[PDB]
Amino acid sequence: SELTQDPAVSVALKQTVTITCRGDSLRSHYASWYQKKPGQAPVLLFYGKNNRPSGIPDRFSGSASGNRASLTITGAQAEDEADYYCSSRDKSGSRLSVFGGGTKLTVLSQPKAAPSVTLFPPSSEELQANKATLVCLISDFYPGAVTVAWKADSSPVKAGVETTTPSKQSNNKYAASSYLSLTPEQWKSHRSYSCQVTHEGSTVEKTVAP
Amino acid sequence: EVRLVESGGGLVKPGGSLRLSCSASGFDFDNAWMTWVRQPPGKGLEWVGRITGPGEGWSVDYAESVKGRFTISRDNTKNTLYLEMNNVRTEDTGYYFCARTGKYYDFWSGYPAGEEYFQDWGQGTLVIVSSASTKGPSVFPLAPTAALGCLVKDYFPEPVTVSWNSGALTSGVHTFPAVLQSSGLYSLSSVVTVPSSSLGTQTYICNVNHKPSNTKVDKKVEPK
Repeated sequence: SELTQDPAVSVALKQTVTITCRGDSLRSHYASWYQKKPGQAPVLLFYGKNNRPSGIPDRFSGSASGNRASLTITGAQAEDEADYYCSSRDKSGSRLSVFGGGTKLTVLSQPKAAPSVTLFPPSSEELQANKATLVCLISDFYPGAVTVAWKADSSPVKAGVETTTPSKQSNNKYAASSYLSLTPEQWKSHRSYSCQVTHEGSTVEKTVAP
Repeated sequence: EVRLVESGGGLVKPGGSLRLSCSASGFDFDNAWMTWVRQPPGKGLEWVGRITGPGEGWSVDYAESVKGRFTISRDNTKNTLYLEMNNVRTEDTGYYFCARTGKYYDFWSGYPAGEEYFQDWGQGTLVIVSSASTKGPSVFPLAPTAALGCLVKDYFPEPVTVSWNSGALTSGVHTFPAVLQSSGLYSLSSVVTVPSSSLGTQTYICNVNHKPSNTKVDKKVEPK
Protein backbone atom coordinates (compact mmCIF):
# COMPACT_ATOMS: atom_id res chain seq x y z
CA SER A 1 0.00 0.00 0.00
CA GLU A 2 3.00 2.13 0.63
CA LEU A 3 4.25 -0.29 -2.06
CA THR A 4 2.63 0.07 -5.48
CA GLN A 5 2.67 -2.41 -8.38
CA ASP A 6 0.93 -2.42 -11.73
CA PRO A 7 -1.94 -4.93 -11.66
CA ALA A 8 -1.10 -6.83 -14.84
CA VAL A 9 1.74 -7.46 -17.30
CA SER A 10 2.14 -9.87 -20.21
CA VAL A 11 5.31 -11.51 -21.56
CA ALA A 12 5.90 -13.74 -24.57
CA LEU A 13 6.92 -17.32 -23.82
CA LYS A 14 10.74 -17.54 -23.53
CA GLN A 15 11.15 -13.75 -23.35
CA THR A 16 11.92 -11.41 -20.48
CA VAL A 17 9.68 -9.26 -18.30
CA THR A 18 10.37 -6.94 -15.38
CA ILE A 19 7.78 -6.47 -12.60
CA THR A 20 8.28 -3.26 -10.61
CA CYS A 21 7.41 -2.23 -7.02
CA ARG A 22 7.57 1.46 -5.99
CA GLY A 23 7.61 3.04 -2.52
CA ASP A 24 9.51 5.52 -0.34
CA SER A 25 10.49 2.67 1.95
CA LEU A 26 12.46 1.05 -0.89
CA ARG A 27 14.97 3.92 -0.71
CA SER A 28 16.35 2.39 2.48
CA HIS A 29 15.13 -1.24 2.51
CA TYR A 30 15.32 -4.07 0.05
CA ALA A 31 12.25 -5.85 -1.22
CA SER A 32 11.55 -9.57 -1.30
CA TRP A 33 9.42 -11.15 -4.01
CA TYR A 34 6.77 -13.89 -3.83
CA GLN A 35 5.02 -16.00 -6.40
CA LYS A 36 1.40 -16.96 -5.77
CA LYS A 37 -0.76 -19.38 -7.73
CA PRO A 38 -4.34 -20.46 -6.92
CA GLY A 39 -4.49 -23.43 -4.59
CA GLN A 40 -0.86 -23.10 -3.48
CA ALA A 41 1.04 -21.21 -0.81
CA PRO A 42 3.15 -18.19 -1.78
CA VAL A 43 6.77 -18.99 -2.57
CA LEU A 44 9.79 -16.77 -1.90
CA LEU A 45 11.64 -15.98 -5.12
CA PHE A 46 14.25 -13.41 -4.20
CA TYR A 47 15.29 -11.22 -1.30
CA GLY A 48 17.87 -8.67 -0.19
CA LYS A 49 20.50 -7.21 -2.48
CA ASN A 50 21.10 -10.38 -4.51
CA ASN A 51 19.76 -13.54 -2.83
CA ARG A 52 17.79 -16.21 -4.62
CA PRO A 53 16.74 -19.11 -2.36
CA SER A 54 17.86 -22.59 -3.30
CA GLY A 55 15.23 -24.36 -5.37
CA ILE A 56 14.22 -21.19 -7.24
CA PRO A 57 15.23 -21.23 -10.96
CA ASP A 58 17.97 -18.81 -11.89
CA ARG A 59 15.64 -17.11 -14.37
CA PHE A 60 14.29 -15.05 -11.42
CA SER A 61 16.40 -12.12 -10.29
CA GLY A 62 15.93 -8.93 -8.30
CA SER A 63 17.29 -5.42 -8.68
CA ALA A 64 16.71 -2.11 -6.97
CA SER A 65 17.24 1.59 -7.64
CA GLY A 66 15.97 4.46 -5.52
CA ASN A 67 12.27 4.14 -4.70
CA ARG A 68 11.94 1.16 -7.01
CA ALA A 69 12.55 -2.56 -6.79
CA SER A 70 12.29 -4.94 -9.69
CA LEU A 71 11.86 -8.64 -10.29
CA THR A 72 13.09 -9.74 -13.71
CA ILE A 73 12.01 -13.06 -15.20
CA THR A 74 14.45 -13.97 -17.97
CA GLY A 75 13.03 -16.52 -20.38
CA ALA A 76 9.51 -16.81 -19.00
CA GLN A 77 8.01 -20.30 -18.89
CA ALA A 78 4.32 -21.15 -18.91
CA GLU A 79 4.66 -22.22 -15.26
CA ASP A 80 5.55 -18.60 -14.41
CA GLU A 81 1.99 -17.42 -14.97
CA ALA A 82 1.06 -16.32 -11.47
CA ASP A 83 0.63 -13.28 -9.27
CA TYR A 84 3.86 -11.66 -8.08
CA TYR A 85 4.03 -9.66 -4.85
CA CYS A 86 6.83 -7.47 -3.46
CA SER A 87 7.21 -6.99 0.27
CA SER A 88 9.25 -4.60 2.38
CA ARG A 89 8.93 -2.20 5.30
CA ASP A 90 5.86 0.00 5.06
CA LYS A 91 8.14 2.96 5.78
CA SER A 92 11.81 3.55 6.48
CA GLY A 93 12.89 2.10 9.82
CA SER A 94 9.49 0.62 10.62
CA ARG A 95 8.80 -2.47 12.68
CA LEU A 96 5.98 -3.35 10.26
CA SER A 97 5.98 -4.99 6.83
CA VAL A 98 3.61 -4.63 3.89
CA PHE A 99 2.96 -6.22 0.51
CA GLY A 100 2.53 -4.47 -2.77
CA GLY A 101 -0.83 -4.97 -4.43
CA GLY A 102 0.41 -7.74 -6.72
CA THR A 103 1.02 -8.00 -10.45
CA LYS A 104 -0.67 -10.73 -12.48
CA LEU A 105 1.82 -12.04 -15.04
CA THR A 106 0.35 -13.53 -18.22
CA VAL A 107 2.75 -15.71 -20.19
CA LEU A 108 1.49 -15.72 -23.77
CA SER A 109 1.89 -19.34 -24.86
CA GLN A 110 -0.64 -19.83 -27.67
CA PRO A 111 -2.32 -17.76 -30.41
CA LYS A 112 -5.00 -15.19 -29.72
CA ALA A 113 -8.51 -16.67 -29.77
CA ALA A 114 -11.69 -14.62 -29.70
CA PRO A 115 -14.45 -15.49 -27.21
CA SER A 116 -17.57 -17.38 -28.13
CA VAL A 117 -20.51 -15.96 -26.19
CA THR A 118 -23.81 -17.58 -25.16
CA LEU A 119 -26.46 -15.57 -23.30
CA PHE A 120 -29.16 -17.47 -21.39
CA PRO A 121 -32.39 -15.69 -20.44
CA PRO A 122 -34.03 -16.51 -17.10
CA SER A 123 -35.55 -19.96 -17.02
CA SER A 124 -39.25 -20.32 -16.39
CA GLU A 125 -38.36 -22.19 -13.19
CA GLU A 126 -36.37 -19.21 -11.93
CA LEU A 127 -39.19 -16.82 -12.87
CA GLN A 128 -41.60 -19.02 -10.90
CA ALA A 129 -39.13 -18.71 -8.01
CA ASN A 130 -39.58 -14.91 -8.22
CA LYS A 131 -36.07 -14.29 -9.59
CA ALA A 132 -34.62 -13.50 -13.00
CA THR A 133 -30.96 -14.10 -13.77
CA LEU A 134 -29.40 -13.67 -17.18
CA VAL A 135 -26.30 -15.83 -17.64
CA CYS A 136 -23.61 -14.81 -20.13
CA LEU A 137 -21.29 -17.73 -20.89
CA ILE A 138 -17.96 -16.71 -22.45
CA SER A 139 -15.76 -19.49 -23.77
CA ASP A 140 -12.78 -20.48 -25.89
CA PHE A 141 -10.77 -17.24 -25.64
CA TYR A 142 -7.05 -16.57 -25.26
CA PRO A 143 -5.37 -14.83 -23.51
CA GLY A 144 -7.51 -15.10 -20.40
CA ALA A 145 -8.76 -11.57 -19.83
CA VAL A 146 -12.10 -10.01 -20.85
CA THR A 147 -14.27 -7.02 -19.99
CA VAL A 148 -18.06 -7.55 -19.79
CA ALA A 149 -20.68 -4.81 -20.18
CA TRP A 150 -24.43 -5.31 -19.96
CA LYS A 151 -27.17 -3.28 -21.63
CA ALA A 152 -30.88 -3.07 -20.91
CA ASP A 153 -32.31 -2.03 -24.26
CA SER A 154 -29.55 0.46 -25.19
CA SER A 155 -28.71 1.74 -21.71
CA PRO A 156 -25.66 0.52 -19.75
CA VAL A 157 -26.72 -1.60 -16.76
CA LYS A 158 -24.82 -1.05 -13.52
CA ALA A 159 -26.23 -2.89 -10.50
CA GLY A 160 -26.87 -6.62 -10.33
CA VAL A 161 -23.80 -7.69 -12.36
CA GLU A 162 -21.32 -10.32 -11.17
CA THR A 163 -18.54 -11.74 -13.35
CA THR A 164 -16.01 -14.51 -12.73
CA THR A 165 -12.29 -14.16 -13.32
CA PRO A 166 -11.40 -16.23 -16.41
CA SER A 167 -10.88 -19.92 -15.72
CA LYS A 168 -8.88 -22.31 -17.87
CA GLN A 169 -10.80 -24.81 -20.00
CA SER A 170 -9.58 -28.30 -20.85
CA ASN A 171 -8.44 -27.17 -24.30
CA ASN A 172 -6.20 -24.63 -22.47
CA LYS A 173 -8.32 -21.70 -23.64
CA TYR A 174 -10.26 -19.65 -21.09
CA ALA A 175 -13.88 -19.32 -20.10
CA ALA A 176 -15.66 -16.70 -18.02
CA SER A 177 -19.23 -16.09 -16.88
CA SER A 178 -21.25 -12.98 -16.07
CA TYR A 179 -24.58 -12.74 -14.28
CA LEU A 180 -27.22 -10.02 -14.39
CA SER A 181 -29.70 -10.50 -11.54
CA LEU A 182 -33.13 -8.89 -11.99
CA THR A 183 -36.62 -9.22 -10.64
CA PRO A 184 -39.15 -10.80 -13.01
CA GLU A 185 -40.82 -7.39 -13.40
CA GLN A 186 -37.53 -5.76 -14.38
CA TRP A 187 -36.86 -8.63 -16.80
CA LYS A 188 -40.25 -8.21 -18.49
CA SER A 189 -40.00 -4.39 -18.49
CA HIS A 190 -37.40 -4.11 -21.28
CA ARG A 191 -37.46 -5.08 -24.94
CA SER A 192 -34.04 -6.73 -24.77
CA TYR A 193 -30.86 -7.20 -22.76
CA SER A 194 -27.35 -7.53 -24.15
CA CYS A 195 -24.10 -9.04 -22.91
CA GLN A 196 -21.05 -7.32 -24.47
CA VAL A 197 -17.69 -9.09 -24.16
CA THR A 198 -14.59 -7.17 -25.20
CA HIS A 199 -11.42 -9.18 -25.72
CA GLU A 200 -8.15 -7.66 -26.94
CA GLY A 201 -9.94 -4.61 -28.31
CA SER A 202 -12.70 -6.55 -30.08
CA THR A 203 -16.27 -6.91 -28.83
CA VAL A 204 -18.64 -9.86 -29.17
CA GLU A 205 -22.27 -9.27 -28.22
CA LYS A 206 -25.36 -11.39 -27.73
CA THR A 207 -28.90 -10.24 -27.00
CA VAL A 208 -32.04 -11.82 -25.48
CA ALA A 209 -35.66 -10.64 -25.33
CA PRO A 210 -38.44 -11.66 -22.87
CA GLU B 1 11.92 -31.10 6.31
CA VAL B 2 10.30 -27.72 7.04
CA ARG B 3 6.56 -28.15 7.61
CA LEU B 4 4.00 -25.51 8.54
CA VAL B 5 0.35 -26.49 8.99
CA GLU B 6 -2.32 -23.91 9.83
CA SER B 7 -5.66 -24.89 11.31
CA GLY B 8 -8.69 -23.43 13.05
CA GLY B 9 -10.33 -21.76 10.08
CA GLY B 10 -14.03 -21.89 9.48
CA LEU B 11 -17.22 -19.86 9.68
CA VAL B 12 -17.67 -17.02 12.18
CA LYS B 13 -20.19 -14.20 12.39
CA PRO B 14 -19.21 -10.51 12.46
CA GLY B 15 -18.31 -9.58 16.01
CA GLY B 16 -17.29 -13.16 16.74
CA SER B 17 -13.99 -14.69 17.76
CA LEU B 18 -11.75 -17.46 16.44
CA ARG B 19 -8.30 -18.89 17.18
CA LEU B 20 -5.92 -20.04 14.43
CA SER B 21 -2.94 -22.28 15.10
CA CYS B 22 0.19 -23.05 13.03
CA SER B 23 2.16 -26.22 13.92
CA ALA B 24 5.81 -26.12 12.80
CA SER B 25 8.50 -28.80 12.37
CA GLY B 26 11.94 -29.13 10.70
CA PHE B 27 13.47 -25.91 12.08
CA ASP B 28 14.54 -24.14 15.29
CA PHE B 29 11.14 -22.69 16.25
CA ASP B 30 12.48 -21.06 19.45
CA ASN B 31 14.67 -18.56 17.54
CA ALA B 32 12.36 -18.27 14.52
CA TRP B 33 10.47 -15.07 13.81
CA MET B 34 6.94 -16.11 12.74
CA THR B 35 4.51 -14.05 10.63
CA TRP B 36 0.76 -14.24 9.85
CA VAL B 37 -0.25 -13.23 6.27
CA ARG B 38 -3.82 -13.17 4.88
CA GLN B 39 -5.35 -13.12 1.40
CA PRO B 40 -9.05 -12.32 0.86
CA PRO B 41 -10.43 -14.38 -2.05
CA GLY B 42 -9.58 -12.65 -5.37
CA LYS B 43 -7.38 -10.09 -3.55
CA GLY B 44 -3.72 -9.50 -2.61
CA LEU B 45 -1.56 -10.71 0.27
CA GLU B 46 -1.80 -8.64 3.48
CA TRP B 47 0.75 -8.70 6.33
CA VAL B 48 -1.19 -9.27 9.60
CA GLY B 49 1.58 -9.40 12.21
CA ARG B 50 4.83 -11.02 13.37
CA ILE B 51 6.18 -12.42 16.66
CA THR B 52 9.95 -12.16 17.21
CA GLY B 53 12.32 -14.56 18.97
CA PRO B 54 14.16 -14.34 22.33
CA GLY B 55 16.54 -11.54 21.19
CA GLU B 56 13.57 -9.14 20.81
CA GLY B 57 11.72 -10.48 23.88
CA TRP B 58 8.91 -12.23 21.94
CA SER B 59 7.86 -8.74 20.74
CA VAL B 60 4.76 -8.58 18.50
CA ASP B 61 3.97 -6.03 15.76
CA TYR B 62 0.56 -5.80 14.02
CA ALA B 63 -0.94 -4.20 10.93
CA GLU B 64 -3.17 -1.18 11.72
CA SER B 65 -6.05 -3.10 10.06
CA VAL B 66 -6.00 -5.72 12.87
CA LYS B 67 -4.38 -3.91 15.85
CA GLY B 68 -6.59 -4.00 18.97
CA ARG B 69 -8.61 -6.99 17.67
CA PHE B 70 -5.98 -9.65 16.83
CA THR B 71 -3.45 -11.20 19.24
CA ILE B 72 -0.38 -13.21 18.11
CA SER B 73 1.16 -15.67 20.59
CA ARG B 74 3.56 -18.65 20.45
CA ASP B 75 4.15 -21.85 22.47
CA ASN B 76 7.78 -22.92 21.85
CA THR B 77 7.17 -26.23 23.69
CA LYS B 78 4.52 -27.12 21.05
CA ASN B 79 6.35 -25.37 18.12
CA THR B 80 3.00 -23.60 17.63
CA LEU B 81 2.09 -20.05 16.54
CA TYR B 82 -1.38 -18.66 17.35
CA LEU B 83 -3.64 -15.96 15.96
CA GLU B 84 -6.46 -14.97 18.29
CA MET B 85 -9.04 -13.12 16.17
CA ASN B 86 -11.62 -11.06 18.07
CA ASN B 87 -14.39 -8.71 16.95
CA VAL B 88 -13.98 -10.02 13.42
CA ARG B 89 -15.41 -8.15 10.43
CA THR B 90 -16.28 -9.22 6.89
CA GLU B 91 -12.99 -7.75 5.61
CA ASP B 92 -11.11 -10.37 7.71
CA THR B 93 -12.07 -13.18 5.26
CA GLY B 94 -10.27 -15.40 4.25
CA TYR B 95 -7.00 -17.43 3.79
CA TYR B 96 -4.54 -17.07 6.67
CA PHE B 97 -0.95 -18.20 6.18
CA CYS B 98 1.81 -18.75 8.69
CA ALA B 99 5.36 -18.03 7.49
CA ARG B 100 8.83 -18.59 8.93
CA THR B 101 10.41 -15.19 8.68
CA GLY B 102 14.02 -14.44 7.85
CA LYS B 103 15.96 -11.27 8.55
CA TYR B 104 18.20 -9.52 6.04
CA TYR B 105 20.54 -6.57 6.53
CA ASP B 106 23.58 -5.26 4.65
CA PHE B 107 26.31 -5.66 7.26
CA TRP B 108 28.59 -2.75 6.55
CA SER B 109 26.15 -0.44 4.76
CA GLY B 110 26.22 1.84 7.81
CA TYR B 111 22.57 2.89 7.54
CA PRO B 112 20.11 1.13 9.89
CA ALA B 113 17.96 -0.76 7.43
CA GLY B 114 16.67 -4.20 8.35
CA GLU B 115 13.80 -6.04 6.67
CA GLU B 116 12.01 -9.34 6.97
CA TYR B 117 11.23 -11.95 4.32
CA PHE B 118 8.97 -14.99 4.33
CA GLN B 119 11.04 -18.06 3.57
CA ASP B 120 8.65 -20.93 4.39
CA TRP B 121 4.86 -20.86 4.27
CA GLY B 122 2.05 -23.16 5.29
CA GLN B 123 -0.83 -23.93 2.95
CA GLY B 124 -3.22 -21.59 4.78
CA THR B 125 -6.52 -22.00 6.61
CA LEU B 126 -9.68 -20.31 5.33
CA VAL B 127 -11.69 -18.01 7.60
CA ILE B 128 -15.12 -16.89 6.42
CA VAL B 129 -16.58 -13.95 8.36
CA SER B 130 -20.22 -13.76 7.33
CA SER B 131 -23.62 -13.07 8.81
CA ALA B 132 -25.30 -15.42 6.32
CA SER B 133 -27.07 -18.59 7.43
CA THR B 134 -26.56 -22.04 5.93
CA LYS B 135 -28.77 -22.36 2.85
CA GLY B 136 -28.87 -24.88 0.03
CA PRO B 137 -28.93 -23.69 -3.57
CA SER B 138 -31.75 -23.59 -6.04
CA VAL B 139 -30.80 -25.30 -9.30
CA PHE B 140 -32.15 -23.85 -12.52
CA PRO B 141 -31.64 -25.14 -16.07
CA LEU B 142 -29.75 -23.12 -18.66
CA ALA B 143 -31.50 -24.54 -21.69
CA PRO B 144 -29.78 -24.71 -25.12
CA THR B 145 -22.59 -28.01 -30.99
CA ALA B 146 -24.64 -26.33 -28.29
CA ALA B 147 -24.07 -25.16 -24.73
CA LEU B 148 -26.37 -26.12 -21.88
CA GLY B 149 -25.91 -25.65 -18.18
CA CYS B 150 -27.19 -25.36 -14.64
CA LEU B 151 -27.35 -22.24 -12.53
CA VAL B 152 -26.65 -23.10 -8.88
CA LYS B 153 -28.08 -20.10 -7.07
CA ASP B 154 -28.12 -18.57 -3.57
CA TYR B 155 -26.30 -21.01 -1.31
CA PHE B 156 -24.06 -20.63 1.72
CA PRO B 157 -21.39 -21.54 2.56
CA GLU B 158 -19.10 -22.90 -0.09
CA PRO B 159 -18.54 -25.39 -1.53
CA VAL B 160 -21.03 -27.02 -3.87
CA THR B 161 -20.05 -29.90 -6.12
CA VAL B 162 -21.56 -30.35 -9.57
CA SER B 163 -21.40 -33.42 -11.76
CA TRP B 164 -23.23 -34.28 -14.97
CA ASN B 165 -25.08 -37.54 -15.57
CA SER B 166 -23.87 -38.88 -12.22
CA GLY B 167 -20.27 -38.15 -13.19
CA ALA B 168 -20.33 -40.12 -16.43
CA LEU B 169 -20.16 -36.90 -18.47
CA THR B 170 -16.93 -34.95 -17.92
CA SER B 171 -15.68 -33.96 -21.38
CA GLY B 172 -16.91 -30.55 -22.43
CA VAL B 173 -17.97 -29.80 -18.83
CA HIS B 174 -16.86 -26.53 -17.28
CA THR B 175 -17.92 -25.53 -13.77
CA PHE B 176 -17.22 -21.87 -13.01
CA PRO B 177 -15.87 -20.44 -9.75
CA ALA B 178 -18.52 -19.21 -7.37
CA VAL B 179 -19.46 -15.55 -7.13
CA LEU B 180 -20.26 -13.95 -3.78
CA GLN B 181 -23.32 -11.78 -4.32
CA SER B 182 -24.30 -8.66 -2.37
CA SER B 183 -26.86 -10.77 -0.44
CA GLY B 184 -23.99 -12.71 1.16
CA LEU B 185 -24.99 -15.80 -0.85
CA TYR B 186 -22.92 -17.62 -3.44
CA SER B 187 -23.96 -18.61 -6.95
CA LEU B 188 -22.21 -20.56 -9.65
CA SER B 189 -22.86 -22.13 -13.02
CA SER B 190 -21.75 -25.33 -14.73
CA VAL B 191 -21.89 -25.63 -18.51
CA VAL B 192 -21.37 -28.41 -21.01
CA THR B 193 -21.02 -28.25 -24.77
CA VAL B 194 -22.83 -31.13 -26.48
CA PRO B 195 -23.55 -32.18 -30.07
CA SER B 196 -26.50 -30.26 -31.51
CA SER B 197 -27.97 -33.54 -32.75
CA SER B 198 -28.36 -34.70 -29.12
CA LEU B 199 -30.41 -31.79 -27.75
CA GLY B 200 -33.83 -33.31 -27.40
CA THR B 201 -32.56 -36.90 -27.59
CA GLN B 202 -29.85 -37.47 -24.98
CA THR B 203 -30.70 -36.58 -21.39
CA TYR B 204 -28.38 -34.22 -19.53
CA ILE B 205 -28.81 -34.03 -15.74
CA CYS B 206 -26.68 -31.84 -13.50
CA ASN B 207 -26.23 -33.29 -10.02
CA VAL B 208 -25.72 -30.63 -7.35
CA ASN B 209 -24.55 -31.52 -3.84
CA HIS B 210 -24.39 -28.97 -0.99
CA LYS B 211 -23.12 -30.85 2.07
CA PRO B 212 -23.61 -28.02 4.65
CA SER B 213 -27.36 -28.11 3.95
CA ASN B 214 -27.51 -31.82 3.03
CA THR B 215 -28.87 -30.75 -0.35
CA LYS B 216 -28.66 -33.15 -3.30
CA VAL B 217 -30.52 -31.98 -6.42
CA ASP B 218 -30.75 -33.56 -9.88
CA LYS B 219 -31.95 -31.15 -12.57
CA LYS B 220 -32.66 -32.40 -16.07
CA VAL B 221 -31.76 -29.69 -18.60
CA GLU B 222 -34.08 -29.82 -21.62
CA PRO B 223 -34.50 -27.56 -24.66
CA LYS B 224 -37.26 -24.99 -24.36
